[PDB]
Amino acid sequence: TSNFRVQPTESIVRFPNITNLCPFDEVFNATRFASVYAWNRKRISNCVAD
Amino acid sequence: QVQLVQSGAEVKKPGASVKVSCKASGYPFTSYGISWVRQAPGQGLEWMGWISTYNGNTNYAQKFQGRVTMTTDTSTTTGYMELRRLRSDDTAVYYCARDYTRGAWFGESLIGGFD
Repeated sequence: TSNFRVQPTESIVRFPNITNLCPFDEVFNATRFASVYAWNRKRISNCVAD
Repeated sequence: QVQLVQSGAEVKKPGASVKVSCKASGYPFTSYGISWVRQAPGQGLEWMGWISTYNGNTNYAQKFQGRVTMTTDTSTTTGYMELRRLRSDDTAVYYCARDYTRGAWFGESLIGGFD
């Protein structure tokens, strides 16, 4: 007559971790900020953009 | 919960070197650097070392400019420290801390302290 099958109940997601976060705190929480004419430019790569 | 574990007491004699390790857990190891302070028995605190846990850059004071060396391992998130040329004035207690005064990536000074 037909085919029988069961269906999922819940759902799960797994991802590795949140490690070596990008240095956003260093840029935002710098003690002394430069002037507008001499704005400090930094390059951020190879990390997690939280 | 941020937890820091230090090694045991050392009974090293003058003319030898001391190796001490600090272990950190419960927080992002790379996000912050590692600082180490000291206190003589009966005196105030005395900073000795700082190191960024990202690029391996290290900072020392003038008193311990050429007396200590340090290494860090990100595989287990541990800090190994070698103190050389012991003297009779080196009996004290050393403490591990999470530095929030200097940046881990670029070394930019931050607003904070050992939390």
